[PDB]
Amino acid sequence: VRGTPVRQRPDLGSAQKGLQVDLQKLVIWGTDVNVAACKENFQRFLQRFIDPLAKEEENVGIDITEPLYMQRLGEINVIGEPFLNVNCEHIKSFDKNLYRQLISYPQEVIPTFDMAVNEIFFDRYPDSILEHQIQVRPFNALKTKNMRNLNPEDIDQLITISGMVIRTSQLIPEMQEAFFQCQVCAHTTRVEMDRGRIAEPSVCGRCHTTHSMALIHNRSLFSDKQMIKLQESPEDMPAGQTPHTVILFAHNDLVDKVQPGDRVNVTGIYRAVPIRVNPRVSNVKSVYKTHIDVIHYRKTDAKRLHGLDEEAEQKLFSEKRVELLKELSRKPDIYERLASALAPSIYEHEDIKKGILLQLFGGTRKDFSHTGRGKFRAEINILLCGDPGTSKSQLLQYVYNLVPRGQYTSGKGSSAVGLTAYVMKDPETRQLVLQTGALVLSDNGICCIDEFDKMNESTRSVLHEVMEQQTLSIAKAGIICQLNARTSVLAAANPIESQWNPKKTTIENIQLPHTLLSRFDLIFLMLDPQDEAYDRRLAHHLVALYYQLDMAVLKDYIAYAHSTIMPRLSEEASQALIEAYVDMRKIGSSRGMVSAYPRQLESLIRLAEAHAKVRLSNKVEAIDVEEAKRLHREALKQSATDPRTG
Amino acid sequence: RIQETQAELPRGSIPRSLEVILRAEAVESAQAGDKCDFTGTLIVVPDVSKLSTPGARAETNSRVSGVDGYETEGIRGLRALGVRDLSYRLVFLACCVAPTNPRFGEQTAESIKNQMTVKEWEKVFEMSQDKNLYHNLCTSLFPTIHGNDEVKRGVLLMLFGGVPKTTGEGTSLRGDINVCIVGDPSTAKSQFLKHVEE
Amino acid sequence: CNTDQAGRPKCPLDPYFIMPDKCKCVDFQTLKLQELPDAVPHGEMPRHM
Ligand SMILES: Nc1ncnc2c1ncn2[C@@H]1O[C@H](COP(=O)(O)OP(=O)(O)O)[C@@H](O)[C@H]1O
Ligand SMILES: [Mg+2]
Ligand SMILES: [Zn+2]
Repeated sequence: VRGTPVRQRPDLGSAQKGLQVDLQKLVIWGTDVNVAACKENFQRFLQRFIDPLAKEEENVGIDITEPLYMQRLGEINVIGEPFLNVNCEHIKSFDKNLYRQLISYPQEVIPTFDMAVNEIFFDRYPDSILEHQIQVRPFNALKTKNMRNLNPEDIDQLITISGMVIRTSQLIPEMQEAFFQCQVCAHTTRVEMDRGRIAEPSVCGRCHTTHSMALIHNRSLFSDKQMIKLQESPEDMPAGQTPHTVILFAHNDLVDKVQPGDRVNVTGIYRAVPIRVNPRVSNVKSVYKTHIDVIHYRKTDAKRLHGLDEEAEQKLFSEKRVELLKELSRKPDIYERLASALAPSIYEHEDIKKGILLQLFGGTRKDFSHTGRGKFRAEINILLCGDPGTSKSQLLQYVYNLVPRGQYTSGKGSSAVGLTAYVMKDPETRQLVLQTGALVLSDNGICCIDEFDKMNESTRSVLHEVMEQQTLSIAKAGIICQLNARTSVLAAANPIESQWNPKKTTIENIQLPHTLLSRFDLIFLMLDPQDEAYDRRLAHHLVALYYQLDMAVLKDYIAYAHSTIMPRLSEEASQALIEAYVDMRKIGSSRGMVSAYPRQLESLIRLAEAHAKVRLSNKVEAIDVEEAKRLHREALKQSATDPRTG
Repeated sequence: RIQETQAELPRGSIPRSLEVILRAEAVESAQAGDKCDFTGTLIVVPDVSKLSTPGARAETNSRVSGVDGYETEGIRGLRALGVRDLSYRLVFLACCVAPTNPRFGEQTAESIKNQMTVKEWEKVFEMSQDKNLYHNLCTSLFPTIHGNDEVKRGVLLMLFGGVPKTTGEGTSLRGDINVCIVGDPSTAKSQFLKHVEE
Repeated sequence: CNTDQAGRPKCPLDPYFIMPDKCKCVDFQTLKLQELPDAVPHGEMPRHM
C-alpha cells in the first residue's frame, strides 16, 4: 500500500462474514485457509517462480531465467493497467495446496493474493502511481469439460469453461456507495455497500431530524456490469445432450470485452442464486439458477488462428519470431507450403487449399468513404461445387474449426431472420432484446454454408447484401439499422440430381443464378477424374489414416500478415489486371461458361492482393495478378472446357 | 431514443440504443433520422426491474425488531425495514442539441440565404451561375462510375425534384421524380443507389 | 393473526384470546408506604408512595 485506493471486487460477490476460527491454526470459518499463510505462499510464488518448460515464443518479453511474474509487475509499473494475470497451472506446479485453496475458496483467497501483489509491488516501487491497487486474475484452472457435470458441491468455486459469446447486454450500472442528503439542513453523508445492501441513515448527523436524509441517485457512486449470454463448447459431449447456454457477468473492466461470436475461455466463480416467484414478491424458489461471475477472459486458443484483438496488440511476436517468419516468406515456395499445411489430411486438393488460404489471408481493407463509392468487400468468397462425397463438407468443417469467428449452417436448417437478426424476450430481464444471426456472429470471420443449393431463395436472397456491401440492413416493425456483416462465405453446392452430368454446361449443372455466382470470387468444380493413379494414391492415403508446417508457424504467419501487410497495386500490376479482365471477359463471353462481369475484375484485384499479402510483399505485383488469373481459371476448369460445351 | 452510429459499431455487435432527455428550449430540437450530437451529462434513473435475482437492497440503519405478533418477517418486515431494490438504468440528459455535420456555417430561399454564411452563399451563387453545371454536378456526384450518363442525369434530376401542386378541386399534382434502373448484373445500379444515399 | 400463510382465507381483526391455563403467573402485591413520622417536618403532611 502507498495510499492507493483499494477498489472493490464485484466479481468476488458480496463480502462475507470472514469469521476466523481456531482449530485448537486460525482458519477462516468453513474453510482451511489462513490469511497469513496464503499471503506468504503467494508472495513466495511471485518472488521466486520460474517456468522450466517455458518457450520464448510462448512468453514474449519474458526471460525464462528470472522469476516469471516479477517481470509482469515491472510491466504493470511501466503501464498504468493495475492487473496481473496469474496462471493457475503455474500456481499448481509451484504450491499444489495453494492451488487447491484458490480453486475451492476464490472469494477468500484472491483478496490475499491482491494484498501480496500490492505489498511486493509497492515495496519495489515507492513512487509508481496507479489508479487503484493491482488486482490478480487467476486463469487456466483445470478445464471443466462440461458444465452439466458440475454439482452443487462446486458452487462458489473458481471454474474455467470455453465457448462462443452469443450476446452481450447493455452496460448495467451497479450501486457501490450511496450518497444521502438531508432534506432540511442539506447535510451530506456516504454509505458504502456492505454485504450486498445499504443502510439508510434514518437520522441526520447534523440536525438530528429523523428520516430527513434522502438518497441522491446521480451523486452516488456506481460500477459497471454486463450480462453476457455464452454458449458452451463442452469437450465432453455425452449422448443425448443438447448445447448449453450459460449466463456470465462481467464487472467494471471486462464489460464489453468479448463481442458476440467471439470464442473465449472464461475463468470465473460458479454462482448459484435464488429465483423470485414473481419480480415483485420476495418469495424465492427452492431450485436456484447458476451463472458465472467472470474473473478472466482468455482469447488465445491452440487449435485456432489469432483473433482480431491479438493481431491488433503490438507485442504479439518476439523479434526472433518476426525474423523467422520473414525468412519463411522469402522462401520461394511459401505459397504451396502453406496450402499443403492447410488441411494436412486432405489429399492433393492443391488449388482448393490455395484458394482457402487466400480466403484466410484476405485482401486489403479500403477506405472509399471520401470517394462516395461505398464500402468495398476485401473478403474472398469460395463456392465448392462438387458431387456428394468429394470432401467439400470436410473442407468446410476444417475451416469452421480452424478460423476464429466462424459460423456454420447447412441446407434448409437456416432462415432469413435466423441468419440476419430477430427479436426475443431475454428470460432474465423479462425484456425484449435483439439477437443476431450467423452472418452477424461471423462479422469479421467466416460463414460456412454447406448444402448451399438447398437454401430456398427466401433465405438465399439475404446473401446478396452481405456479399456485395458487407451490410445487413434490417428494417423491421420496431428496430431499423444496418448491421456490419463483413464476412467471408465458404459455400458447398451439389450439382442437380446430386451428380454432375458430363453433358450439361457448367452453369446448367451448378444451377445458381448468375446474380449470385458473380459474387463468389472463386468457384471450384470438385469433379472426379476416373484416374488409376489418383484412385490408387487416394486409397493409400485413406488407409494410412486408419493406422497412422506447424500450426504455430502458420498461425503466426497469418497474424503477422494481417497485422502489418497492406498490399497496394503497382502500375505494372494495374496494367496486368486490366489485360486480365479483358481477356477473362472475352473468354467468358462463351455460351454456357461462367460469364465475367466487372465483379470479376474486383475478384482478381482481391485475389492478387491476397497473394501479395501471403508473400508479405506489401506491393501487389504482376506475379500476384498472374497467380490470381491462374487460380480463377483452373477453378471452374476453364482450361478443360471448350468455349461451346462443358 | 437514439442508437449508436454505424461508424462506431464493434465487430458482430448490435448498435446500443439509449434514451436521452431534452429539457426546456431543446425539447423538440431533435427529429427522427437526424445524426444529432447531444452534449450533456450521463445519469442513472431508478428502474422497476423485473430481475428475479435479488440484488443491492437498501434499508434503514435503525436496529428495530418486531414484537411477538408483529415480527419483522415476510412482506410486513420488508415494509417495516423499508427495503427497496437499487436497480438503475443509464439515461442521458442533454442540455444542448446540434447536428453532427452542420449543413451551413418555416423555410424559404431567403431563409436559406440568411442561414448560410457569406462564403457558402457566394459559392452557391457562383456554382449556380457556372456553365455546364449539369455535367459538372453529374461528374462530381458519380466520379467512379463510368458511362451511364443518362442514368446520372436522371438521378440528378430526381434529386432536384419537381414542383408539387394542388388543383382547385383538391387533387394533388405529384412533383417528385421516380427513377428505376433495370439491367444486367454488375452494371453499377447498387453503386448509383449507394452514391445517392451517402 | 400473523399465521395467515397456512391458508389463503384470512383470520379476522383482533382475533386473539388469552389462554389462562398457559400463563406463567407470579405473586404480586401492593403496599402503601408512608413517610416516617420522625421525618415529617413539623407543620406538614406525611408523604405517601
Ligand atoms: N459501368 C461501370 N462503371 C464502373 N464500375 C462498374 C460499372 N459496372 C459495374 N461496376 C462495378 O461493379 C461492381 C458491382 O456492381 P453492382 O453494384 O453489384 O451492380 P448490380 O447491383 O447492378 O449488380 C461495383 O462495385 C462497380 O464498381
Ligand atoms: Mg445489385
Ligand atoms: Zn439535517
